[PDB]
Amino acid sequence: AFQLDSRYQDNDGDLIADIPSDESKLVDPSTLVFAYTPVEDPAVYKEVWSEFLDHLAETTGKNVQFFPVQSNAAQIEAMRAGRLHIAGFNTGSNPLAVACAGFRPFTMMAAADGSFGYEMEIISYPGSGVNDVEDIRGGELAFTSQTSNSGFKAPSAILKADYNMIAGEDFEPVFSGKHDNSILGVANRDYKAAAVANSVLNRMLSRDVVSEDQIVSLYKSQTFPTTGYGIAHNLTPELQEKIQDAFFSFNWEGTALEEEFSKSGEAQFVPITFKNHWEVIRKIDAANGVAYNCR
Ligand SMILES: O=P(O)(O)OC[C@@H](O)CO
Repeated sequence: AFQLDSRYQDNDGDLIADIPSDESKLVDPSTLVFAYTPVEDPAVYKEVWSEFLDHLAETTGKNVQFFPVQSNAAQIEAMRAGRLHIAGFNTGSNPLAVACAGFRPFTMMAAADGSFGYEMEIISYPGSGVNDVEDIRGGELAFTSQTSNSGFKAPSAILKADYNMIAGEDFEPVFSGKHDNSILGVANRDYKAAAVANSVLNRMLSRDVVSEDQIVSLYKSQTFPTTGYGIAHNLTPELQEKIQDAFFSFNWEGTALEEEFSKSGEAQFVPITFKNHWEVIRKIDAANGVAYNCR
């Protein structure tokens, strides 16, 4: 029963907003605005995407601008409002971005053999006194933001279903804003427990943002699709095809993109469909009562 906002049409039944055929509704911007997902300080990813965005500019013939958005809500609103044209949305926000911002997802990173994904992990710091999930009872649990799968919705569902633990009764929730804030907060002993994306954790460890001896894992979830990449529904069809081509034609070898994302096992972009690959996420959304009320 997934529903797009009534400002979009879904004539072909693939659950994503159709490209308009009224030419007055299409946009052909002279500057394409791109945003990666704020799982971490976007300053970390500015140079990571730089060469990729140069290739995108050459492929599309447009100027390209990196938008260092700081929260999921701001990123969703920017695409809904027409200011953001191409984005990677965090896994947990793809259904909301599809429904309320007209996001058309088409690709996801994968390993060289086509395997993909990340898991939620619940982490503490060594010596915290929190040595398994059950030890969280009566204490605080750090979440990232309410649109996060691994940072809020998946751990809330797992704790309620498998550990008989609900926020406000069995633990007190706190919100850090970002995976990196949660991971840093655990490493610095601000948080005794946090639910985080282990892909982000591994790249932060590789970049020496935190050290291995500062973090202990207490739980690892099932595997989820990673960040979904896509386009605002109302760019001209010709431009959308060129953007997709730019994603698949970019040569990763020797680039800052490969240097970063090889640290969570990625090597390429592969096609996905929202209907298939995000089914597990829509179910976790429904288990948390998510409505997709765009307001
Ligand atoms: O914050 P979540 O929703 O778990 O998304 C992280 C995911 O985008 C990592 O690839």
